[PDB]
Amino acid sequence: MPLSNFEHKVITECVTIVLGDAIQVAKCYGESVLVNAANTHLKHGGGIAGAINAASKGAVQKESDEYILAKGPLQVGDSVLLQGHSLAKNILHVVGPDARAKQDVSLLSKCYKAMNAYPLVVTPLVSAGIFGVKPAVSFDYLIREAKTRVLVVVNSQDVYKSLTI
Ligand SMILES: Nc1ncnc2c1ncn2[C@@H]1O[C@H](COP(=O)(O)OP(=O)(O)O)[C@@H](O)[C@H]1O
Repeated sequence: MPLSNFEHKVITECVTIVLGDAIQVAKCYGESVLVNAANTHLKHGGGIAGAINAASKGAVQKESDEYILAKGPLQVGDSVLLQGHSLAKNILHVVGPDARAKQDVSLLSKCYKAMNAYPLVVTPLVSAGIFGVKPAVSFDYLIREAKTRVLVVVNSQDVYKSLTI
């Protein structure tokens, strides 16, 4: 019962909202895929990406740099499955839209659809931090697309209360 370690609320038979650190939730499930909310160049400086990279001792950034050098940068809405680096079975790097740049928020549908390839996914709310989309809106796109087991982890009690009220 890994979720007994965290306040959580089951929303549907697919989606559960969890209050905590997504990295610590994923650590509890060896078969989970952890979602990174990334940018087009996989530069993991801050936000959840910085935290995931630090937890990997910088290995995530090294792997990402090699990928981007070989393939070129990603487009908004793209996703790439990369190594898990002992944090999870794999890390799925998704490029959410940046609302500050007035990018198309509906591209979150593409980000969240990519999660359905995996039986168990631990994800933050993509675009809801640096990229300026409201948590409740990011959640709307997630719940519309989710067809697999998804633990949506939010690290703010204010957003947790807002989504579970
Ligand atoms: N370890 C974490 N676990 C869960 N949520 C996190 C974590 N770190 C940051 N967040 C929150 O996840 C959401 C997306 O964060 P962020 O890294 O800024 O991505 P984006 O650039 O897509 O907006 C934000 O609401 C953020 O505050």
